[PDB]
Amino acid sequence: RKRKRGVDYNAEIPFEKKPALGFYDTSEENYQAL
Amino acid sequence: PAHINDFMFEQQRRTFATYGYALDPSLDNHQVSAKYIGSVEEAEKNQGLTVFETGQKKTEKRKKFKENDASNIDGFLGPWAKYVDEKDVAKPSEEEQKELDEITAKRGEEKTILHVKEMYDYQGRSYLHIPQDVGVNLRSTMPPEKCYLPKKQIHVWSGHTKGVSAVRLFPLSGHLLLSCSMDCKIKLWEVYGERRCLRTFIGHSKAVRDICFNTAGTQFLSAAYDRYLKLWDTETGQCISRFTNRKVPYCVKFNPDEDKQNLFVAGMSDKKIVQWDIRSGEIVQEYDRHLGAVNTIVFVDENRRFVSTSDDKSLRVWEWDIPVDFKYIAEPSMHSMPAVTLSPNGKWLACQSMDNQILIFGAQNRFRLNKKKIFKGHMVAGYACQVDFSPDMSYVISGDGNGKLNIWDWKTTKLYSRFKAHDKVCIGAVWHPHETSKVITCGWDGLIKLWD
Amino acid sequence: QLSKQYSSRDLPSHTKIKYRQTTQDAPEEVRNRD
Amino acid sequence: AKTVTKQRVESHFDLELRAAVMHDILDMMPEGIKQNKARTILQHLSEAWRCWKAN
Amino acid sequence: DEEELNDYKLRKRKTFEDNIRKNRTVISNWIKYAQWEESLKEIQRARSIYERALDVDYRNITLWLKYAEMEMKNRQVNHARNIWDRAITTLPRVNQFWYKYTYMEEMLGNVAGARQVFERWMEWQPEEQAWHSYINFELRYKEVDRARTIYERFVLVHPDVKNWIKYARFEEKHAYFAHARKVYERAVEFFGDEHMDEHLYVAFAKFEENQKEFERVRVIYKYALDRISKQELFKNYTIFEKKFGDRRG
Amino acid sequence: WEDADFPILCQTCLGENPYIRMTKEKYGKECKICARPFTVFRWCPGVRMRFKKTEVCQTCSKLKNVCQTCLLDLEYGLPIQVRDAGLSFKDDMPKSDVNKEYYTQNMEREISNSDGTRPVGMLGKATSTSDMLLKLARTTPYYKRNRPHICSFWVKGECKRGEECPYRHEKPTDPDDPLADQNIKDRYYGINDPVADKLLKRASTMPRLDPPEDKTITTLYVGGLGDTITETDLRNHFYQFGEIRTITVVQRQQCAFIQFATRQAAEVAAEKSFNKLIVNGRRLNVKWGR
Amino acid sequence: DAIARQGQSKDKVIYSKYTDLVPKEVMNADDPDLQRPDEEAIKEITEKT
Amino acid sequence: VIRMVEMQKDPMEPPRFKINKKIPRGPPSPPAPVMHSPSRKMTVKEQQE
RNA sequence: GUGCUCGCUUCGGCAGCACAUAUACUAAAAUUGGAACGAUACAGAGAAGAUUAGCAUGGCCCCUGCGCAAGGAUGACACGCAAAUUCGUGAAGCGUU
Ligand SMILES: [Mg+2]
Ligand SMILES: [Mg+2]
Ligand SMILES: [Mg+2]
Ligand SMILES: [Mg+2]
Repeated sequence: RKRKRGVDYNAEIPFEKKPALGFYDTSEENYQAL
Repeated sequence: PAHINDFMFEQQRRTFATYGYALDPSLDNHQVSAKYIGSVEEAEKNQGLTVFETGQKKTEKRKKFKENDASNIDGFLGPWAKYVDEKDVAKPSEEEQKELDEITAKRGEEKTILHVKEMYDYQGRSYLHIPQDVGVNLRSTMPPEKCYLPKKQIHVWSGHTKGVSAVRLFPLSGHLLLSCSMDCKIKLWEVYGERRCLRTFIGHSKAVRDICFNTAGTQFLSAAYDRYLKLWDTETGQCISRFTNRKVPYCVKFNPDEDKQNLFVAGMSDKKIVQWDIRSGEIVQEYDRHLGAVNTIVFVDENRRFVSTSDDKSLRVWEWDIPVDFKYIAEPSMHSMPAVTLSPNGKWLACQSMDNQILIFGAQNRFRLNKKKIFKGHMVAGYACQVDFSPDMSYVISGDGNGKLNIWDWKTTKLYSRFKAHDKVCIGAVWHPHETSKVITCGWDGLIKLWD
Repeated sequence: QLSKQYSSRDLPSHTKIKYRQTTQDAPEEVRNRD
Repeated sequence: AKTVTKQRVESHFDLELRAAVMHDILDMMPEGIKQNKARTILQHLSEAWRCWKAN
Repeated sequence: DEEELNDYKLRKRKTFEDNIRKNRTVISNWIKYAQWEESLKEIQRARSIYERALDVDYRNITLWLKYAEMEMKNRQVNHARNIWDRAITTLPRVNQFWYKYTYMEEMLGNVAGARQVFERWMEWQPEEQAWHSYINFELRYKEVDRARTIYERFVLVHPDVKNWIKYARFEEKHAYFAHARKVYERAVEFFGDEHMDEHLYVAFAKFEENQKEFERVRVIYKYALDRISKQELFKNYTIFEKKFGDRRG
Repeated sequence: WEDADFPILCQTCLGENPYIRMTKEKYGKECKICARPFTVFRWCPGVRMRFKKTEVCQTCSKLKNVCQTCLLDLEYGLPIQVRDAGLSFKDDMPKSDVNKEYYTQNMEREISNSDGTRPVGMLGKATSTSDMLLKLARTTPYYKRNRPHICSFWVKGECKRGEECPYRHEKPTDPDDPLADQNIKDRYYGINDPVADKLLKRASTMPRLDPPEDKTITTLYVGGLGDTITETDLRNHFYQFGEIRTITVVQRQQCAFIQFATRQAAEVAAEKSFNKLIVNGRRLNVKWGR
Repeated sequence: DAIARQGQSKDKVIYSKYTDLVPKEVMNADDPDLQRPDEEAIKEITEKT
Repeated sequence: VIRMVEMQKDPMEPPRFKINKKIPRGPPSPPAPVMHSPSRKMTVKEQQE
């Protein structure tokens, strides 16, 4: 190993912005898989 | 950003330091009183005197010297004058010194934990006493009536902290099984009954590479990674002798001859096989016509001959303590052989060749490679899969690093079973000679299985 | 995170501002003029 | 932030000429709503220059 | 699916990252990265992706669109509504935003919400076709009180005679003829003298022809002609044809 | 780099004497979290007790709300893995080099818009400090922290400086203990802290009230009442916590029994009350009756 | 206006109302609306700046 | 009540830390609202012009 | 510890006064982790047929240089090219018959 941006992809959402929330019920919302 | 003066803070700090109690400093808008905080009753009984303000103390002033003549050539301790009640050399206890040398080894200290509450059984007898509560004689000579393939797990030994590198069957009984783990532990499990770990041996500075049980079964010669091996007993568990040529041994085999059972042959990576007597302790003979890493050497023809393998593809049959490799084999196509096991008939050396398959040779006849006995289907390149033979010469057991326990019908050259043995490299797949279904597996997985 | 590198051109130079004097054209006379 | 010295004088003149073009019309007198083909008006501009030079 | 697949993912991800690293302008790479993600079904990834792309260019209708399309196809319906309102907050004068917001709200059933978002929308006095779809929405329901409230607001933000006309159109069809009369009165007295002209009046005469009141049809006809700017010439021939009509029928 | 007013650490790390002495160096060293230069304030912990120093960026601190020297939370004081889970907290802090640097940069930008009073983000919307955290919280200042290391000389014998061995000349811990090698970065990231797993085992084995089998056992026996209690006081213990159906205050055995009107209300009152429902000082035992 | 000013201080002016789009009318060159700060405030802000 | 003292900086001490670290630029601001006039789509004729 | 008490008061001490006032990345360590442009080997050089000069643009690439100068194969990498767009697919929505 020496891979300085290689694992930014399989590991984490590389540079993350959380979708801003507005006026609605977002917590209990969630999604099914593949 | 309060503003205070300092000389009084320094007097307060001197007090709070050397008398242990302090004038409480809280400047609360709730008007508290001047109170001694810290060692309250100390300040109370001492009348509050600060470390700076003069007050009477009959405390014994520590015993000091006084040589104040600067005319002395070797004299003036002067302002630096030692306190006379002080020691000369601050040496910490011999106990912690010996323990510190041992720990500097630990990062090898011969260290043994018997997990059995009573080390000897209900007769005062060490578990080196072969059972009579066995349902079949674990001291018999004959092959099993019919050994077959396994279909269910029996017992799993947990108690090794990493990948295991060997499991040694106690000779002729299979009542004890030493399990060597990368965590440097050689832990003997009672192979029957409770299946629980019996003994825990340690003493290496690195991985536990191999152990070989003595033809008396009371001894075992254990080679490791840090250039030294231990000739250890079982019940005391410690090494009676130390083997060391300062070389990297890979495997070791104990000669079964009762008048030569002190003769241990330990392969070294430097072209070498050492023939050394435990009793004397030095190398008695050399076998230095290998090319490099000698992976393993085994007994043949009443154990007076030694078979050897190399990663240099040099395979050898040369007599015990006769240092001339008088039977040499290195084909163009034959690849590295990690492991070689003699069929319990003594007719064949079945060596797992690292070409992902196992090759059988006639060990009694002219170094003949039987291509009608070529076991297919493993992946052994890079792994030393320990493959074995059941007692009836009908069944062979084989490991793969892919989690595959293969149970083959060694006659039909084909496997009848292929199942999950381990998760990590399935190293030792040993068929029990006195049990019909028993396939005991060690591996890099740290769990030690019996299947039946 | 202020570096210690430096430059020949950033040496101090021209450290006084010439202010526009009385006779040249000070903002005062500009306040007046027709 | 390197200066413009003597070897980047022509290169720099063209950086800035073709920047100015791209500001100038192909994004401030469009109404070619789609995607204003600025990459192709710049190709005209370079062929207009070659044709001026060759008469 | 342990590592052959996973490393195929690693590759395609690193590619898309390098393409958007090079440009990070024109968006096709942003989209294709994100839709590849959605097809692999990691909507948290795809979500952050659309937020970053929206950062670099928050004036992209297609970006907003396909962002919310992901949210709707995956029915994080709350998330989707947040998306839509943020959109219509930052790019109000885009219409398809408002549209898709409503349509999704409708098949959601929260028609109270749809009404209020249309109130929002009309605060901008958007557009004729916008009003008209508002009204078709309201008359997917009974709500004729609503419909005439909206024709009220629409014709009175937009001084059009034919807007007047469509108001009375709906009055005639949904059978409120007295209201049609009031609206013809209101219309002609607002438009009135100067720039009021033929066609509102021909519609009035025709509705009263439906009423078969011939003498007042005559009086409204000639009285409007005479009171307001009269005629021009081709329209006067049209007045002659309509005159034969009104006299005969 | 950052600029500070003073450190952030617990009382244990903070000290005992009323007048504390700490020296400041601006841009002294690198926060192993923010990775960049920080200020370093160095505090004299105790008499012959190891001088400590500030060991994380103040923003790297306000991030998770822990001790910039003691490393444990500032409200409770348990491993950050623990405290987070005791709030059921789930932080998305990025890990890789470029990802972490970008995260730290925008983090400092977002924290610049703060007023310096309390940690940022979910650190407030998780402020329901559960009695689990309250109970795992240490009580007194475990001031063994400011004792020095194992004077490797004094472990082999060598520490010939007299009593001035720079380190506690005791028996060195067998590093076979999981409580030995916890990489500071991992302890900060909440990454496999064996001491935290020990706190998990402890707060899992620590006594809590047990659930019964059948739903129709809505009678709850509270053992150890005493004769300073009232039926209305047992009520006011378990009354607005739901509805109670009845209560038997057994004075011939010093206990109680609340028959409830809501099962989950009974659960709330009793499970929260296990051995700690201390009204007028008597250790009652909340269970479901026979 | 909250969704607009989302995560922003009460300093930000965020025009999103139509009543900002609508053309105001002014006809007085002598209104308060059309008058700059007087030079006292100006010299104060000069000194602070 | 606490005494802060400023620890000496050694004069002959080189810089201590690798300053030149590159990362992308942080996310901008809360986007403004586009307060535009009603925009007109062009005829296909115009478009071909 | 240094002096002086008209201190006991002998030239022993005891005492009082004064004076003198807070060091220090505590460690000789023990750790723990990455590079050496070095070998090893693979590799293996812009545009148009060949042979070649360059100067730039972009950026989570740097190196040598005091350098905002200059050089490092034009220093390297930039490579699908999307793109709409030409005909049709469909869905949504408004209006006429
Ligand atoms: Mg060429
Ligand atoms: Mg150059
Ligand atoms: Mg050159
Ligand atoms: Mg270049």
